[PDB]
Amino acid sequence: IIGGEFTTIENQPWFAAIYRRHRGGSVTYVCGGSLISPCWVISATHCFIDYPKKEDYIVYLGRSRLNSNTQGEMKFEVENLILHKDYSADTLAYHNDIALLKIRSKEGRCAQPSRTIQTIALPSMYNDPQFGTSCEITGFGKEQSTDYLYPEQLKMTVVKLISHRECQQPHYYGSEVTTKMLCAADPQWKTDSCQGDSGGPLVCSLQGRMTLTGIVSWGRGCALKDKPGVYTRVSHFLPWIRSHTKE
Amino acid sequence: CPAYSRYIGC
Repeated sequence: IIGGEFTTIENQPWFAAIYRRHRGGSVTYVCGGSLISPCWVISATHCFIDYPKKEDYIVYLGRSRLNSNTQGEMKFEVENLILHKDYSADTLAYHNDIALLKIRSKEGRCAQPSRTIQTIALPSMYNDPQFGTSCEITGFGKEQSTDYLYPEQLKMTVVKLISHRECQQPHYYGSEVTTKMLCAADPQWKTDSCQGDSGGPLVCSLQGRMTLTGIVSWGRGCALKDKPGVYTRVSHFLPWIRSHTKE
Repeated sequence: CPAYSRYIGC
């Protein structure tokens, strides 16, 4: 997260922290995600495409720090890792960048809401809010494009949805932003998601409800003039989602 | 790895 503020899990209690264990025993952070029902976390397919064995993954909920423990956090295994069949990584962008993880604790439970863990509602199919609406993003991603390290504390910031027409402008992204994606950026280009915020939530208030409107997918640089963050347009994937969530 | 990925792995 470029700019924005350090925060704690309580202000984003749907936020999931996804890690991978390597051959040694060493565990490193992979991507963000979002709790959309007690047993289900939603993220981005590109997070997993290189190492698709579900066994290697761990999901934390209730977690406000990257490499240390938070009071109230809960650790989960991944019982099903569902990548999107039409996923693809182009030369600049990703397509159908959406993934689902069914989480199970070693003791067989799905997540239990607490002060630090809550679900985030999905939108209605094809229902997205107005362009210029202010939304929230969250993650453990870099605080600057050029950084080598990641912040230890969770951050969040606010960005505004951008029109497709604006988005498809050549000095923006031109052709590469499709209707299954959303753009969002800072009006002065000072705040953004960055490397390591991938898979994370874009949350917007729709009707009166806080809703998961996007999933962090790609952007050129971070907080870079005329290059918005790009997100997977969740409202377009309710059939894909509901098919797998009904088990 | 697309040129504009925001993935840790890229």
